[PDB]
Amino acid sequence: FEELTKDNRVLARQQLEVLARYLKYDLTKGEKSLVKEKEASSLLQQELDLWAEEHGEIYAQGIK
Repeated sequence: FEELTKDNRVLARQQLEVLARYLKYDLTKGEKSLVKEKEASSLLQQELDLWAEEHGEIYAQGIK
C-alpha cells in the first residue's frame, strides 16, 4: 500500500526541481546560509565561555 503513495510524491518532487531550474530559484538557500550562521554564532559562544571562565558569574553581572 505504501508503494503507490510514494511514486506520485517522487514525480511531484521531481517536477518541483525542474520548475525551480527554470525560475533560477534554488530551494535550500536558507538552509545553506543558516549553517553559515551557526558557525559565526559558534565563535561568539567560544569567546563568551572564555570571559565567563576567567571571571565568574558574580563578576559578569557586577560589571554591568
